[PDB]
Amino acid sequence: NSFLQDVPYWMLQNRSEYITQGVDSSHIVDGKKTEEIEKIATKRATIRVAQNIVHKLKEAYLSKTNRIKQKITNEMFIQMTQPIYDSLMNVDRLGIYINPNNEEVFALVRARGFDKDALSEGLHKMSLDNQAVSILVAKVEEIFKDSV
Amino acid sequence: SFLQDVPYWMLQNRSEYITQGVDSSHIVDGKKTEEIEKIATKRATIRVAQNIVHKLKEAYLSKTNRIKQKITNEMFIQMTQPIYDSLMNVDRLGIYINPNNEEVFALVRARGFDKDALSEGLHKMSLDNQAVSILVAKVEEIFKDSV
Repeated sequence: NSFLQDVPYWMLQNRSEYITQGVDSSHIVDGKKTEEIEKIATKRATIRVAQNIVHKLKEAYLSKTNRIKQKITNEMFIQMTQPIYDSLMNVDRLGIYINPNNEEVFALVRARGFDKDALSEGLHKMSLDNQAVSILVAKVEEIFKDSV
Repeated sequence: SFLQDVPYWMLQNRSEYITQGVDSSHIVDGKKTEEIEKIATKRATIRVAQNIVHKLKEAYLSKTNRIKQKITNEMFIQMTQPIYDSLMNVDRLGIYINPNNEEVFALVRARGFDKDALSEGLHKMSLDNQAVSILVAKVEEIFKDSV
């Protein structure tokens, strides 16, 4: 009953709770080279960090210390994923890992920052009031500074 | 931050047993966990097929190979279908969801296969008689050596 070998520690962890760090995979599409399945896995991972940020935001919203009075529907929160992803910058691929069982590529990624203008603008197009946007931007702002 | 309840099998290369396979499926909208589990299970079952093809391709490319007919890679790949088709009594030994990305993994093992099924399927594929006989023989071995 031999166990897998050469398995990075980050794979044994729940990185998605660093919020700015996301892990995701991609099955090896046949017609593609490993290098490309890594591209796909990396995008997914960075999208994941976006979702991580949204999940953190949705948490604070549903928190009892939430100051946002506008109603933000579950669907809206999913919408936020896009503007947030759009604003991410300086995203490093910290690692890759391929599981032998099914040849699936995993990628560890970290977004080092985001454009405040970009996020703000994006959130505004989404139909949140000024107060909400200010608070939301203020929060992903803290999520990032508090991530170092 | 270490993942808590990770099954032991998730830490092993289960496709080492050939008749066992592990594969996954990403979570998906409109889809409940229950059916992403169904999807992962089928992919895992296909792995078993793939594991079996991979094992045959090994013996075919080994020194002790007796199949004189040449079998291309595209052929070996298509050998997957008939093998999968013939699988029977496939049990789902486990399910594991990775918190990092809500991806469902599934562990399965095919307890058997139908000689007739595989044979017929292999013949349709364009292998000579001796080729089929040997391959079906080898797949027999694979399953007995997994008990």
